[PDB]
Formats: sequence, structure tokens, C-alpha cells
Amino acid sequence: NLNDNYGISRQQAFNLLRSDPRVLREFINQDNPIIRNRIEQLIMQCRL
Amino acid sequence: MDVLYSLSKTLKDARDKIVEGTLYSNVSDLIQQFNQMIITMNGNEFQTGGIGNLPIRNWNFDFGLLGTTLLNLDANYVETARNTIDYFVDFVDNVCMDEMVRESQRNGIAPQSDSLRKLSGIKFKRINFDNSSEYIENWNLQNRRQRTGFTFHKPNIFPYSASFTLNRSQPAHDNLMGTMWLNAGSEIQVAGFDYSCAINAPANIQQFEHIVQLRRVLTTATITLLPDAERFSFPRVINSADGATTWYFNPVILRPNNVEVEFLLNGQIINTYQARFGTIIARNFDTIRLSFQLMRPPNMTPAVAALFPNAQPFEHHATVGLTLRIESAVCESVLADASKTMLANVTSVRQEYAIPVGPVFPPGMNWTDLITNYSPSREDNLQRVFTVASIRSMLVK
Amino acid sequence: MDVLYSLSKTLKDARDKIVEGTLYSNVSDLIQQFNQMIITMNGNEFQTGGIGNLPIRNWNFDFGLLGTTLLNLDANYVETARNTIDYFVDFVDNVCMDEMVRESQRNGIAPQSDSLRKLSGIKFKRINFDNSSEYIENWNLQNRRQRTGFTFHKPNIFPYSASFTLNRSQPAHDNLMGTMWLNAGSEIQVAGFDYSCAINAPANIQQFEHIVQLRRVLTTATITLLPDAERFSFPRVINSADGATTWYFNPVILRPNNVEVEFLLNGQIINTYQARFGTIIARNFDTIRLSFQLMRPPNMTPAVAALFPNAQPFEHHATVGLTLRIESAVCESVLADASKTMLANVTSVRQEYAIPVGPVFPPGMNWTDLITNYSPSREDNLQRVFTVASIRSMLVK
Amino acid sequence: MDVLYSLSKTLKDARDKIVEGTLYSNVSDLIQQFNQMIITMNGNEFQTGGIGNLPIRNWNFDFGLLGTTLLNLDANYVETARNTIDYFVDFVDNVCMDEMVRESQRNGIAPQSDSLRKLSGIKFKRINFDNSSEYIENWNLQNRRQRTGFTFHKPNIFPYSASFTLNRSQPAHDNLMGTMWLNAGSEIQVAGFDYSCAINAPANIQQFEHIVQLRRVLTTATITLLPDAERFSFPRVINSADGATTWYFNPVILRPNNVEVEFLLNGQIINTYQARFGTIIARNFDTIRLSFQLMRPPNMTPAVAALFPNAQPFEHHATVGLTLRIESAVCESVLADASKTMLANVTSVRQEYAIPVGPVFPPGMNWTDLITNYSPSREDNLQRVFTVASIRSMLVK
Amino acid sequence: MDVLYSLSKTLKDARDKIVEGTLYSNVSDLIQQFNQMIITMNGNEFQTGGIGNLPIRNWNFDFGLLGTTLLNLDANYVETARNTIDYFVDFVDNVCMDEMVRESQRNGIAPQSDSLRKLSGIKFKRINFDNSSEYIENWNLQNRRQRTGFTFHKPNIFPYSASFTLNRSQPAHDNLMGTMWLNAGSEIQVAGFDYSCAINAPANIQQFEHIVQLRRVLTTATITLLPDAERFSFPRVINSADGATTWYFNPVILRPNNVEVEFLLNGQIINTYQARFGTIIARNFDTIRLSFQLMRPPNMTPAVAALFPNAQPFEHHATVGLTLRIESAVCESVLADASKTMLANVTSVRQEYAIPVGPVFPPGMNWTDLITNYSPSREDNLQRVFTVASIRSMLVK
Repeated sequence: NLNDNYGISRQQAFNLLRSDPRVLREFINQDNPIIRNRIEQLIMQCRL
Repeated sequence: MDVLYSLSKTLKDARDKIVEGTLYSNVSDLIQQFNQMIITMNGNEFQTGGIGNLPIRNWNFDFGLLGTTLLNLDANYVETARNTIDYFVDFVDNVCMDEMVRESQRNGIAPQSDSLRKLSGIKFKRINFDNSSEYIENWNLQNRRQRTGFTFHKPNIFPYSASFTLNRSQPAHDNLMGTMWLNAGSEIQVAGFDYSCAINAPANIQQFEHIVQLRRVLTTATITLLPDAERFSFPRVINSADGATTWYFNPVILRPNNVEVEFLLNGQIINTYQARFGTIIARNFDTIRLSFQLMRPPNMTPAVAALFPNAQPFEHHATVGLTLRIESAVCESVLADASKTMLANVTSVRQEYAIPVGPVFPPGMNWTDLITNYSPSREDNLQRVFTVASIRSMLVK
Repeated sequence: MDVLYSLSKTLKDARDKIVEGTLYSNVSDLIQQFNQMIITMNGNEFQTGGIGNLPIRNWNFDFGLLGTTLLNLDANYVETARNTIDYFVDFVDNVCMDEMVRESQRNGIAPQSDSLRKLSGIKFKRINFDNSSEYIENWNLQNRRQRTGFTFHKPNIFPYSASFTLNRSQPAHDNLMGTMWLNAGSEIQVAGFDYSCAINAPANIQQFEHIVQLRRVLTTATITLLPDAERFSFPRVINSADGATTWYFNPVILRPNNVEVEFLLNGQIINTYQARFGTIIARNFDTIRLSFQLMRPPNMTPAVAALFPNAQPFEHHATVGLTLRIESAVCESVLADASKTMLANVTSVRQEYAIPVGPVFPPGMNWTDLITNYSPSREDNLQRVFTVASIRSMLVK
Repeated sequence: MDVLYSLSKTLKDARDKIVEGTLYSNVSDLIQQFNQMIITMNGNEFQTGGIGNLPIRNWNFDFGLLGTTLLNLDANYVETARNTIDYFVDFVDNVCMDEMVRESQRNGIAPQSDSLRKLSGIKFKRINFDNSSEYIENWNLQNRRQRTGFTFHKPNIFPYSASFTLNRSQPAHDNLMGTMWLNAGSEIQVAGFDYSCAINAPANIQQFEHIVQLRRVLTTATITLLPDAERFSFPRVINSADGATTWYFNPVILRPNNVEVEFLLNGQIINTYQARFGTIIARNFDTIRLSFQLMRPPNMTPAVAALFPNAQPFEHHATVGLTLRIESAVCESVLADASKTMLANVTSVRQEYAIPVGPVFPPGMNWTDLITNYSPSREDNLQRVFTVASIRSMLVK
Repeated sequence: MDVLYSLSKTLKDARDKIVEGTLYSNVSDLIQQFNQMIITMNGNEFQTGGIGNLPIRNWNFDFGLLGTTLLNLDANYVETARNTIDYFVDFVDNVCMDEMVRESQRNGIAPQSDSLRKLSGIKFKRINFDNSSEYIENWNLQNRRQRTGFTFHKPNIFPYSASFTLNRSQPAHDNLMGTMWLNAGSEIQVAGFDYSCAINAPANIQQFEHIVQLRRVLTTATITLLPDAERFSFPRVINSADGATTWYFNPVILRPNNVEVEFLLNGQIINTYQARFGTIIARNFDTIRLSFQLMRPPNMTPAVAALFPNAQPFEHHATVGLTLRIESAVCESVLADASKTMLANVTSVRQEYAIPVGPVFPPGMNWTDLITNYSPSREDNLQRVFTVASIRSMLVK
């Protein structure tokens, strides 16, 4: 979904694959809903 | 762009008209046009692509003309003509896929995908055959500015909003008054709900108003206005504004009386309809004002009287609804519909070739955020990509 | 009228085909037609309007032909072409409005808007170019009487009717049986209700029949038939026939068993579908007959046995519904649709120019009261104005 | 078949263009075409029918050509043109009515109705004028195998399936969990329902998934996704799996959370959309996986806590819905829509001429059981009959 | 395809006839044909491979003709002939190995492996020498549609099915009545077993029937029918239906009385055979019905009377068998046999070059799942690959 809608560079793609906190938080500060939704779902799954 | 449409149209008409056995008296003009296109193209080198996962292609046209000597076309001629046409078709598809992706905040009408800038030259203007289609006609008109218009069936002009509004609320949410609405695509389903059924109200009547403000003016809209909105007519468990708590909503439908639909323009009223339902017309409107009421039945049977008492519990909430669907319409600007695949082609190309996000279109071209802010730059770029999409779809479907 | 269509068509094809750079081989014929149009028009003076806000515009035609020595086209030729075509375009738009805003019970097909009576002369007959479109093809067919047809998508053949019929009633409205229906545009939704859930009936089966009659025949209709209608399936407060009191309707949906859809023609059965749902067909039909049943569930769980007791209170009323939408169709007569704009353009012109109401059309051309009594006079006038409106829309959308 | 479409097109263009007063400059080509058709035809004797109530007809063409010396067309010319055109028109109508009823499992594309095989012979190839229509164009493409496409507005690709699935059930049917779905035409309405509002499930969340599998791939689908399914949102009485007993269903709608719609293809994924509503797109897909949840509200008001207790009675069952409509789409394979009449024409002809059930098509050509197994043989025969139906409809609608 | 067969046949006849010492009187025509082939080929460039582990080999033909100047062939002639023929043979073999692996649902009769689409042109039609083989003859027949036929020896038409059916069951499996069957390749072995030897049945007789419905129609079948089916004539331990438990089966074989074998065709009866065993015939049949009985011997000796008591224990279960093999047959479609290696060549090619699984053939081309649904698409693809496999076997076995 991200690569399609929010067209993604090679470095960003490689680092998202490697689960890199730097680019993850760059997106979360860029206010990317495709990622913020996933993270809010991780919260709603990490509740208990 | 006109030359792009002309290429596409004469290639379409060549794949259609030029078939074995046909009569040269029917395709002489199209053959002269095709040969002129070939001449104008011979000697140029085009480049296509360079954005996202779209490859970089090079085109070099050196073909041979089509013979004007025959009287009845044979297969040895059709085969060569089709070998010539498939290359042009791939070139045009690639140009359109190069042009649907790019954007600009400065002169979006001015072409991108520099092969198309090259085609905009004055040595390529000899290719024009006819510009009859709706999008290209409106393109040429809006350039030679005139009163234009696109025709739409079930247009998507309302951005998705499913929301409510409470004019009397409590923390317990046991005696409410308010209005709910779903504005989506071509439909507006609105429902004014009062939990007391207008017992404490004056004259046993409670009003509701819903104002929709379109971003672009429409014209000659055919609309279907029915009562008893459906998706606000069953039990529900809805969250508060602040998300703290929730509340129950058990509706019971009543008719809206003294109903009124005003189609307005720049605050002035244009059309007005009173107690009419079914099919209606709107000659021009930028704003819709629905106004309806909830009238407590002066007479009541035992059951409904035991449903509408004079105390606060109010376990059956009176409602009054209205569905309004725009079926057809006409607009000076370009939108999406439920008939045409232009937006779909554009979005599919961008999603396929992983186009980075640009300055003009929203990420992924989501029609909600694209029609909630329809600024002239977005409008121009959207018209351009929709036009080249129509072009590409005249050839590859 | 044919001449008017020819004017509109050659003017559209002129604005389209006559562009910068195109090749004279492609437009030689259209230019001969345009020059002939000019030759035949020049020397005639026309008057248009005089009803409502329509100004009384006088048209004089003094134009010169289009040159033919050229091989390709230049801006110095397209400019004159445009300066000559815009005048014919506005003249045609004004004539089309003057013909949309006039009526007649005697010879409604015959041309009103006397400029058009002039165009129907024998000297103007030299302008007929191609009667291609659907409306004008059917016009000429009906003149030369033949099996005609208009193809429609979601047509508005049903007038808005929301009503009920109670075959067992009491003043307290406590044990009722009957059928409610909403017939609007292209959809029907009919729901048979029984408050006793068929406990006192024979064999625990109650019948329900809805007989719809259409004021015009249809053919090759494609239909979608689904169960469990949605707008007669939630709690409701309905009014008496005499409008004095009200009653309550708390439904619980069941399935129609032994459902039967009979599309008839003058009482002669044509199509009969038994327990088929989804997409179905009707080759020719004037009347629809929907016959379904409410069958009490003989094997019941506690949760549902608690709802269908053997005594009168009956706080859950068994309901059985059918939705029937007509998606496409073909009709010998003209109607309104969800795809086309003819009705919208007609009513928009009339509302914009404040035309008084005539002896034929109702006030504001409310489609419900227009299709209720669809007399042949109204049919002829509606065909005429729809044809000239399509003509007008082919130039000014 | 290409020569049949050629016949129909030149006959339509004759009936339209050849009208009193017109200019030979515009019909010279069409007249040379008509006369070549007459020459190709004259001497050939055809037969038509021999199945069902189709009367057996024999055609013998011996006509005279049309003048070419005139300047303006007169009545004594159009009259002969019409006396010649009516014959070919009824001939083509009878041919298409003979070719829409015949079937075969081996080489359905190959023409049946041996008169049409004769036309497919090599001496009749000289009649081809232009294969412009979408259907005949895609036919020529599939012959000269290439990337095809048919564009559809609201296509009927889902067969009627109104069914549920229970993942936790009992004989009493008082604490259930599962998912209901109605898939019909172009719409899917799905609804996951739990009676206990996820009080015992982990994390107060209950998951639901619905996998729809299409029998043919689609492309560029414009889709409308909304929450709060309608026809699974009111009280209901539903039968058991084995048809023995019935159970009650009193739903209460909540919001879908963590909604995700995935458009897949051959098990591989193409598109996905998470919490996006309204207008979305699917560029290529053969499967749709909807996935939603039911999340018990942690905070709750008195009224809703009265409906969601912690014990088994559970007289109000929590639900979560999803409506999904396919407004437009593209497909390499022929289907039915809400815009085109071809299926209606075929089924009407068969119903009218009493065609017994064949080996390929089911009885009555019920689209449900014809798309539940869209075998390539059925696809070929269906494309064939739809093409000749389009052809016939171009003359007799 | 015909040209491919012609290539293969002339190369076979060349490797055979063209040998040292042979006489030009015998190979004049073959030399003319080979030279014509070389001429038709010289100038063309082919590509073969690119699916799975098939290498992508490019073929370029520039060869020299074969003289016609001698009477007896010398080694200096045969050497050139062989150095050309080996190249042509490797080319044809690679083409066939690229054509045996490409599938399609749409037009499976049409050449895949686009080098063969090239060979199917009209500049290559000059190669045809004689289409003598059975497969290629039936191919030309199905193109020029006519009544075909393939002759078969021991045709594998039955999918492997070992299964029983208990018309009287118990949880302990101590008194059973039913029938067992194994259908495999060309043979059926059926056995009706009763544990009580029909003591309690009317007339001391029990009936048994077995209906096999073939997927394709056979003609002129020669059949061998014998009693005492072997593989159900010794002790066994067989599972239950749901697979939970097991039950013993101790057969004691008896003879079928009133044996009746009916070869039917679309429910109608064609051949009936009563009390006959051994060589029999069946002129046309799509279905076989074997109806036999088990008759309690009334006059029993001690040793056998001690086996069939009048109570439930029943440690010896009476059986009645029937074996039926289809030795030879004729079928309008293509199947597999015990005599021809076409299927083996195809499946071996695929297993060798690691061909993925396509939309048509099941994984590994298991004849069971390939015959159990003999779809027309599968029939066409199977006939095509079988024909080219025969072609490749005429060169390399």
C-alpha cells in the first residue's frame, strides 16, 4: 500500500524492509496514515 | 495533446477500417492521413519514462508508406499495416503512461513527459485528423475559453463524510436532538433524530437543516429525492465526539413534514421544492439546503402512545430521514463517475509504477482528499491526466 | 427538424474536424456541406423568441464560403471558420430553446417555433447530411412508421407511489395484515406484513400479491430481483388511510417462499419466474405481478418462539419483502433516465426563462404527474422536445 | 461475422445518410460500398432457421445497383434504396436470430447457422466497411490474438449468494458468532455478528474475514466501499444449515475497526486498502479478501450496558457491516451490465422462439448458474451471441 | 501444425529413403519437396524456448538445395543431406518441446509457441506433403469439421476409483449388504456382497446394480466380461465411510444369476446382454449398467450349509462378482491407451524441463484428475499436445 500510494525510494524501501527506526520515525513524523494505522493497531494489540 | 489524440484516433480507425477485402474508396482519406503521420514522424527520436519503476524506452521511427495503388485491400497489405500500427500503439501507450504520472503547480496545462513537449511542436501539427471526443473537445474549448461541460452519470462530487451533530446533549445521552448524515459519492442520506419526539418543543414540531456546499458548480442535475433514509434507521452504538464514551440509538421512523429542498448559488436561491419527492431537476447549484421537520402525531394508537410518553427514558427515538441521489449531471469541470474508467486508469498506472508523491495530487489520488480540496492547479492537472487517460483507453482497454 | 439536426451535426463536426494543421482530404466533404448550408441559408431572415425572458432575437445570414485551394489548414482559415460557426451555433441553440418552450395538443409532432416551420421548407431540404443519432433516427422511423426503439438505463417509468393496503384492519391497529410498497424511478420495494405471523391462517401460509401496471410498454428489460426489502424492514410509525390516527410497525423479516414474478401483456402471460433471484429478463411486458407468501416457521427456537405468540399483543410483526430494480430496458416511447440529460435541459430552460404552464405539460414538468397520465399528446411533445434538446446538447453541453 | 457487422453497419448508414435532399458528395463512398455488397451478394441463395419455432426461410438476392450520376437525392431514389434495404435488414435479423440460439462445445467461436459459415467464406470478404464497434473490435482482436478489453458499468459478475457461516453455534442458537453475506450483481453486503459483543474473546476483539473469488479477472475497477451494511441490520428469522429449525437475529450496529480490503489475483496480492472508505480502485484482481473486527466499547453508557451484559441471554447482538459496490470495471471476458441489452436480446429471442435447452447454456440462461461456471466454452458461445446481438440491435432494437 | 507434420514426415522419409546406393527414381519427388522446403525456409529466423528450463535457441536457415543430376545416390550427397536433416530435426524437436508445454483456455486449438504461429502463416503453406497420420487427419477434420475418430487399445477412460456403497449398515458391521467397485484404466471389477446370503430377502434373492457414467462417448467397443471379480474375492479389512473404524470382509464367491449388462446412450438403451460372458460388443455408449443378483442355493450340502446360518454371526459373507475390460474402442475425442506413448512423452517433457502448473492441466498431468473433468479446453489442449507429440515421436522416440 505504501509503495503504491506514497511512492517510495530504494533506500526507504530497503530500510523499511530491515525495520529501520530512523525511516520508520521519519514517516511517523511525515504523518503517513498507512503507517500510523499499523502502529495504532500495534497499540490496540499491545493493550493486553 | 491534440496530436496525441489524433495519433490515437487514426490508429484506432486504422485497426478498425483497414481489414482484408475492404474498398479503398472508404480508406483513401485515412491512408493519406496515416502516410502523412509516418512522414512527419520519420527522422525523430523519442525518449519515454524516467520516473519510478517505469522503464526508459527509446523510439526511432523509420517505416514505409502504405500503397495508394490498390482497389481492394488484401492480407499482404493489412499485415504490413498492422506491423506498422502496433509500434505506434505501444509508443502512444507509453507516452500516455509517462504523462499520467507527472504533475506541476505552474502551468499544469503545459505538457510534461518531454516527448509530448516535442509532439507539441509546429512540425507535428500536421497530424490532426479530428477532435470529436468529449474530453478533447472540452480541452480545446477551455483553451479557446467558452462555456463547456462534461456529462456525468452518478458523479462522485461529495467527499466521504459519515458524521452527526447534536444540538442537545448530556453525559448520559438519554434525551438527544440532532442530525446524522452520510455524504458519499452521489448520495446524501440525512436523518434528524429527536429522542423526545418533540413533546417539550413548541407546536409539537422540531426542525432540522442540512447544508451541503459543493466545491464546483454543477448544472442540469437529475436527482432522486426519497424519504426514510435507510442507513440511519436501525439500532446503533455511536461514540461521543471526544471518544470518551458511547451511546445507544434505537430509531423509529416518521415522515418529514413541511419538507423543503433549496438549490442555491452564491447564497442566492435558484430552485426550491416543497413536499415533492421522486425525480427533480436542478439547473445550476453550488449548495444544497435540505430542511425537514419532526411533527409529533396529535393522534396516536395505544402502542405508539406507549412508545412516545412524556417522561425522560424515551426508549424509542423518533427520526425523520431523506435520501437524495444525483443520478445524472453536467459540470464545467472534470470529476469521477460510475461509468468511466479514466480515474481508474490513472490510479492503476501510478500504483503499478510506484510514482513518488508530487506537489499537486494527494498521495495515491484518493478522491476524498482530492475533491475536499479541488484547487485550480489540481483541476488542471486532473483534466490533463483524465484526457490522456481517455486517449490511452481508446486504444488499450 | 432533420435539417436542424443536420445543422447541429455539421457545426459540431466543423468545430472538431476543422483544426490547425489538418489535411483538406479529411474535410473536403464537410466543407462542401458547410458551403451548401451557407448558400441555402443566406437570403433568409429569422426571428426567435417572444415567450417569457427569451429575447426576440432577429438573425440575418450574410456569410462567405470556406476556401478550398489549401492543402493543409492554417490559423488564418480556422479563425474565419470559428467566426462563422459561432453564429450558427448560437442560432441553433436559440431555435432549440424556442422549440423546447412551446406546446400543442393539435399536431404536437408538427413544428412550432415558426423559424423551424421555415426551416421545414422545401428549399432548406438541401442541408440533410446524416440522421444518425437515436432520437432523430426514431423520429424519421415514426414518420415512416416502423418498429422503433429507445434504449434506456435505469429508466424513470414508475411514478413515486408510497402506500399501503390492509386486508385485515382494526381501529386499534393491533392485528394487521397487508402489503406496503414504494415504487420510485426504476425500483420497486414491496413488503407483505402479517402481525400474527400466519398462526390463524390455513396451513400457516398467508398470500400477498402486488400488481403494477406501466403506462407504456417495455421490451428486453434486464431486472434484478432480491428478497428482504430494506425500507420496510425497520420500526415505523405510519398513518391511517383517512389520516386521522397513526399505527406502529415493528417488523421481523422472513423469506418469501413460492415467490412468483409474472410479467404479463394485456393479461396474456409472457414471462414467469419461480424462486429465481438475481438477474432476470423480460422480453415484453406492460404489467408486473409479484406473488409471494409468508409461511410460519413450524420448527422454532425459544428466542423466536417468544416473538410469535398465539394471542393478539404481537409485538413483532412478520414481514416478507422483495426489491425489483430495472437496470436496462428498451421502449417504443421516450422516457427519462439516470444516464441522459434531455429532461434536465428541458426543465432547466423552462425554469430559467420562466415559461408559463401550457395546456399539456404540468407545472414545472414534475415527472410523476407527467408519467401518471402519459397521453399520446404528452408523449409526442416530450419526444419532440427531447429530440431538439439532444440536438442542442450536441453543441452546448 | 465481420461481414455481418459490415452489412448491418452499411445498412444503418444507408437508412440514415440516404435521405431526400442530401448531397451525393457525402454518400458516394457508401453507395459504392452498397453496390459492391449487392454485387457480392447477387447469385447466392441462403437458408435460415430450422430449430424451435423459427420458420424456415429461403433468401434469393437479385437486386439492381443504385445510381451515381445525381447531385441531390430525390424520392424516386430513396424509395428504391429502402425497398432494397428492408430485404437485407430482415435477412440480417433472421440470421442473427438463427445464430443466437445455436450452441456447441467444440469451437464455439466457429460460426453455426451455416448461412453464416457461407458469409464467412472467402468470396464475401469484400463487404467489410469498418469494424468500429467495441464488440466486433475485440472479436477481431481475439482472432488476431492481442490484449483485449470490454468496459462495463456495474457488471453482474457475482452470482446470487445469500448465505451465512457460523463459527460458534449451539442447538438453541442463543450465543452465536459468524458472518452473513449477500453477494449479488455488482454488490457485496457482508456482516460479522457476535451475540456476546466479544466479552470472552481475547482483547475484547473478534475477527471476521470474507473471501470472494471471481470466475474471471477484472481490471481498473472503480469501487465504492462503505461501512454499516443495510440488509443485515434489522431483525430477522433465519433457517439452520440443514433446514431443520430457525433462529432469531436482532442486530445492533457498531463501527468496523482495523478494516482491510485486499484485491488479489491467483492468490498473489495486487492492491490493499486499510481504513480507506469511499471511492477506491483495483487495477487487476480475481479475489477480494475483506477483513474486519468487532471491538467491545471499553467505556459505555447505561443504555448500551443494558444491551451488552456479561451473561448468556443476549437479546441484542452486536454486528459490524461492510457494503462494497463495483461501479465500473474492465474485463477481457464478456459479462452483463446495467447499460447494455445484449443478454436481454439473446434471452428474449430464445424465450420467443421456444428454443429447447442446449448442451452448454443452462435452462432459460439464468445468469446466476451461467456465471457460477464460466467455462471457456460458455465464454466463447456467450461472446458470439452477444456480438451478433449487438449487430442485430444496431438495426432492430 | 500441418506444416510441422509435413516437415517431420519429409525429414523421416529423408533419413529413410536417402541412403547410399538408392535410386533417384524413388526419391525424385522427395528431393523436389525437400528443396521446396529449404526454399520456403531460407530467409527466416526462429526463436524457441524461454519457459522453465528450456534454453532459448535461435535458428537461422541458409542451406543449399539437393542436386538432381545423378541416378544412384553417392555418399557425397547423403553426407550433405544428413548434415542438413540433423539440423532440421533438432529444430523440429525443440519446437515440439516448446509446444507441448504452453497452455491456454482460449483457443487451445490455436498454435502456441509463437515460432509455430509463424509457421502457420501463408508463406509457409508450400511445405505440405501428406497429412497421413491418424492424429493429423483428425486435426484436419476438426478444422474442416466432420465426424472424427481415434482408435484405441485398452483405453484409459476410467479414473482410478476404488470405493464401496453399503445399502444396509450397522455400527458393528456384522450384517451388511452393498457393493464394491474398482474402476481403473480400461477395466472394471465390481462385487455385490451380502453377509446373510439373502436368507431374509424375497425369493431368496438380492439385487445389485452398478452404473458407470463415462465422460466421453465410445463406439465399436470390444469388451471381455467374466464372472468372479478377483480383487474382491479374498479377506479384507476396509475402513468405514467417515474413516473412523474398520470392518472385516470374508468373501465366499457365488455366481451372478439374471445377469444383465446394458450399454446406454443419453439414458436410452442401445445394447442389452443377458447371461452372456466373454467377448461382447458395444456399438455406441456413454454409460454402462451392470445388474446382477445373489441367489441363495436352495439345495445345500453340509459343508456349505454350515456357512450360511439363520442368525446374525455370519462369518462367511456371500459375494457375486463381475469383471469387465474394454479391450479395443473408438472415440470421437482423444484419450490414453496401453499402446501409444504420446501422454508419456508430454508428461516426461514437462517433468524434465520443470514446467510450472498452468490454468488448464492439473499438477503433473495426473490422468485421473485430467479425465475426471474432461473440459473442452482440456480436450483441445490435450489433442494439440498429443498431435505434436506424435510428430516428435516420428523423428525421435
